[PDB]
Amino acid sequence: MEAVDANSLAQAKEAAIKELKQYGIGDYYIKLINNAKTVEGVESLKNEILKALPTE
Repeated sequence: MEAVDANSLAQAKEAAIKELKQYGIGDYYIKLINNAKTVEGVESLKNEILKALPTE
């Protein structure tokens, strides 16, 4: 209730998950996102998982 931090935060993820669905990645990462408290890491979270999807 500061201004619009929660609104923009929900988008970084809400929007970051859309890519996970459009990409085909696992829902694990779509969820692991919503678990975040901030946002800067939320968006980079999935985009980072994509930077190295085929990992060990």
